[PDB]
Amino acid sequence: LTEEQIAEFKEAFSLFDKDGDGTITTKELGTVMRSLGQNPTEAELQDMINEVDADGNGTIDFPEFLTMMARKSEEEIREAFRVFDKDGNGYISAAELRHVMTNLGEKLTDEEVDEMIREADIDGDGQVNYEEFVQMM
Amino acid sequence: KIYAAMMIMEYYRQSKA
Ligand SMILES: [Ca+2]
Ligand SMILES: [Ca+2]
Ligand SMILES: [Ca+2]
Ligand SMILES: [Ca+2]
Repeated sequence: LTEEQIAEFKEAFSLFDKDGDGTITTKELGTVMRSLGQNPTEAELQDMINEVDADGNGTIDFPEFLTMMARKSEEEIREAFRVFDKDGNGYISAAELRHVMTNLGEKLTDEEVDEMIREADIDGDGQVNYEEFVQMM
Repeated sequence: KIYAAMMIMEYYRQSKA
């Protein structure tokens, strides 16, 4: 575990911790899951927090986030792939990638989107398959 | 489950900067 990795996870933790108070509530986990096209129930959101929770106090703080991010898998990558692959055809098109990305809080122009695809696209078909997705994650 | 969101977000941060 390197100072550089610790730093990245910290910057990652921030994006979940909206109010910047230093805790992830189910309220903020719910904001994240929803902009990823999911609709978890308040008890599903509570189940996900117990997965990280060490105290039993209902919130994730940074040391608990780090424990988890560090402890860690094929199941979770496929699960992430599915968030992007909305029509379930096994390829992430530029429309689908743009769609997910704006929901998270960007507006990319078509050239920004195509740049990102070009970066991921090994076989040059202009869409991201699963092999290529592991590579970018 | 929760880790998938974690890596989508890591990718997302990695992409904003
Ligand atoms: Ca918070
Ligand atoms: Ca806690
Ligand atoms: Ca697709
Ligand atoms: Ca491709």
